[PDB]
Amino acid sequence: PMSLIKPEMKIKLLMEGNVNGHQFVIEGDGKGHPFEGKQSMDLVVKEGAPLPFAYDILTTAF
Amino acid sequence: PMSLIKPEMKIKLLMEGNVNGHQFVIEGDGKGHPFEGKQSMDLVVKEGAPLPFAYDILTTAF
Amino acid sequence: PMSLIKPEMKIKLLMEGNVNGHQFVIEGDGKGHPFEGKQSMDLVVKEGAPLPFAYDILTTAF
Amino acid sequence: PMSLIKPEMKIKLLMEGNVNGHQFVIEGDGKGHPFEGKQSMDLVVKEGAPLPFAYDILTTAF
Amino acid sequence: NRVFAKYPDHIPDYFKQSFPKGFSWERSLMFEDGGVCIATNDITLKGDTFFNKVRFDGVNFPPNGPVMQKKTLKWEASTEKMYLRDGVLTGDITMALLLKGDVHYRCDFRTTYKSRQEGVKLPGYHFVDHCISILRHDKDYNEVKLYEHAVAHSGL
Amino acid sequence: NRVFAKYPDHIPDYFKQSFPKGFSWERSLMFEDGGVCIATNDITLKGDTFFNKVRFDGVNFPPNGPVMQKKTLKWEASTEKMYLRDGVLTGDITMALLLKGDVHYRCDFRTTYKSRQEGVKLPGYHFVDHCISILRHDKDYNEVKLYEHAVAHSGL
Amino acid sequence: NRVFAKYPDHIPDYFKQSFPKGFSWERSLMFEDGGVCIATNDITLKGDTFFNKVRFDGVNFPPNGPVMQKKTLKWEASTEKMYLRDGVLTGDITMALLLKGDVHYRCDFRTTYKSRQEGVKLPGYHFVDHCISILRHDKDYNEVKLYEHAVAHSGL
Amino acid sequence: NRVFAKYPDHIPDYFKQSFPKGFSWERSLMFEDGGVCIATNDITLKGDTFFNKVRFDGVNFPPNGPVMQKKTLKWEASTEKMYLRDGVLTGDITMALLLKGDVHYRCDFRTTYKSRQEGVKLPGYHFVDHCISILRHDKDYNEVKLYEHAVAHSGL
Ligand code: NI
Ligand code: NI
Ligand code: NI
Ligand code: NI
Ligand code: NI
Ligand code: NI
Ligand code: NI
Ligand code: NI
Repeated sequence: PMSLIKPEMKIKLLMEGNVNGHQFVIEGDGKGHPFEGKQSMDLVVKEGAPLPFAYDILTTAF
Repeated sequence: PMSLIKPEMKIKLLMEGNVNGHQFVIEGDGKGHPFEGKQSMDLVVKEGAPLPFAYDILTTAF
Repeated sequence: PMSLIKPEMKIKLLMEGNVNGHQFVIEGDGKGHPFEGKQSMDLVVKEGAPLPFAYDILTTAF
Repeated sequence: PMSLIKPEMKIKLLMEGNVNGHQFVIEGDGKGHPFEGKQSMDLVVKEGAPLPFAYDILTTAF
Repeated sequence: NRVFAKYPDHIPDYFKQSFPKGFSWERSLMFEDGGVCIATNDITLKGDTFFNKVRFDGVNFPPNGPVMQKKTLKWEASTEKMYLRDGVLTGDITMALLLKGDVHYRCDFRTTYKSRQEGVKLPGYHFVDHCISILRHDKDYNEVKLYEHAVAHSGL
Repeated sequence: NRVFAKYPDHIPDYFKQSFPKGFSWERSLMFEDGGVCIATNDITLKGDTFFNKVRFDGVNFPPNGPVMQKKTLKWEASTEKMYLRDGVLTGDITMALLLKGDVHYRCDFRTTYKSRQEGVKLPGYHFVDHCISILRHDKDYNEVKLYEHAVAHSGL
Repeated sequence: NRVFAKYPDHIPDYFKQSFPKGFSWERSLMFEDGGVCIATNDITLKGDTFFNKVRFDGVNFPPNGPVMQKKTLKWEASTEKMYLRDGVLTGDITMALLLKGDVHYRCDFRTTYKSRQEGVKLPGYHFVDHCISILRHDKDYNEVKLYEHAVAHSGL
Repeated sequence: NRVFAKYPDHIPDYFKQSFPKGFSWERSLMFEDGGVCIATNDITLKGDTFFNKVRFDGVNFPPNGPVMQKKTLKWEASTEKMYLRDGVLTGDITMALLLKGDVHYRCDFRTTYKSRQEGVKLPGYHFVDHCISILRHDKDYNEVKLYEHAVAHSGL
């Protein structure tokens, strides 16, 4: 394939999870520069707030 | 606690899963003898049939 | 093979080891009942005494 | 410590080993450039030749 | 559901003590070829019936491996080692699936059990022998008859 | 989403080639104290927006461990090793969380990537450096600003 | 020395068959905190005496860990799972050391056994229960009285 | 011998600081098919020559596996993650051997480094890129020319 991905892209995300029995839902809205290898996102806990565990374990999954 | 569990008990089960991307739902109806350490169950695939992976990986989860 | 191992047998042992940099030598003299699945042994540290680590990690190796 | 290690250094090595029951001894004579992060060595099997396993498993140990 | 395990009088039965409130468990299944599964079950009781809300997720199974190619025959019997880890009852098991061709495929199990019943007496280090078997099934396993036998003991 | 990784011309970019159909990934996170997580993401494209359907499950974390006690500070930067396992692009990583008290907590990652686009050119063994960071967050992390920088390379 | 294990008639006894030529074994001990040990033993027979040439190497034990700080009390009893791996008799075990403070320290064992005797009949998948104990010892363990009881079985 | 690694000024060089007294290291090599190796090296210095006393032990390699069947081609380049574990400098690595048939064989490395020199300044979490290669060898590898290039960095 000859990629048509643009230098600027947007990102929409929905995460449903459960850690040690704690259910939660997190929504994400972000954007990034595919060819620069950089991206950023605003994450909001919609269900299960406040999370009773380290948020860091979730970050690479967004 | 002083257990009131009886020598004969019934079992109802609902499993929702996903293996290597394959989603499925399995319903179970069984019974057992708690004090003899024995149980049996009738399992039926309600969604995702036929399963594309070894059923054995699921059995200890019922 | 048709085993000629007797109900009573003797045991001689020599262990040379190094744990976390600590060198040691242990000699063992014991006996056992092969068909009963039981054995016992007298172990003596010949070099490296006193051991600076838990003796337990070595026991299944005798 | 304020390192007095030179840009050019020599290396002498003696490896005694046993893999899956096969005993061997390898001697090494090399040199390297510590500040360049580069080194090379001539290795010779002195005992246990020819090795019955992949030489590669040993290389990072020299 | 470890409630279905024969416990001798000298070993506290964490599971039969866990009612009427019930208990839940979480399990990781780590297969030798990279496959990883997570299973959870929330067990409740209504009348004389145990209800099970189970979730099963598996990833990283090689496409041509025994799992995705359906080459397993059965789980061999096993012995679960029960003990407390940071105050939580845990069961570790050396599991193995017998495959066609007369070879084995290993999987390591770790199950954590959490009771919702107050005042439960915790057991010490012990064992639970298991034997799970598919008694019968139709061609594609759409219908399966499962059975398990388990007995707790103190080893020796 | 590995689409956001700077790939040099000499290394086939499995991810940017995976469109418009998209791709999905599965990941196992094995923590040194027994915690095990499974994460999956199905990535699709609509217009200029990537959509992500993510599922995250974690079990067996010690109740007094750094994860359940929220004692982590950040993931250290990392280098993912990319290669094919039984024909599937796989990324293995030696990950580590920095904890309060200036100590580290290790986690091993294995991610499998599966494209839905036909004719994708597969890459050979290579690496992808990563650095993920929480730029800012509110007290309970109900609101988090996340950022990642990734660069693929051939090592040396 | 698995020769010292009670084997029932229905399970081939790989060890008692391995004489007069003898057998050897190799073992990896993987402790949960990073400690790794390798032990080997070449067992021979002369008269009615078994001779053991043992080598034991251990590395990566944390300096303040239970091993280097001598905080272990005993190994709990265990059940070894015996099976063939690429034609070699192998025993995998979920081992645990009881520590001071009433907590456990896990170690995974894998032992491979290799007979030098020709025509040995190989057993199928089975189990060997074990219980090893230090009956007594002097202050620094320079002198130790060791004992083991082992019984092979078919589970269930 | 990590002395042979290019360290930038902003990262304390544990190894070049370890002289004239020297340092030693211990390493566990855990292969994905069960093979386990332990390697140790005591490094000393006399004049301008580093002396290495190395021990290497390997067990549990499947007889028909890539190691015992000599099917390896080379180690791929790698990136070692350096950090302190209970006060000891440790390096964890996701290693991989390229095999004949264009497939990979994984091995996990954990090396602990211990200096004998007093007052050594410890580095923080960092990385060391590596590339080891057999430049040439005779038929049976009785004679081998080895080479390594290593560079420390802060990732990102
Ligand atoms: Ni093209
Ligand atoms: Ni009571
Ligand atoms: Ni015969
Ligand atoms: Ni100074
Ligand atoms: Ni059948
Ligand atoms: Ni903060
Ligand atoms: Ni005592
Ligand atoms: Ni060559």
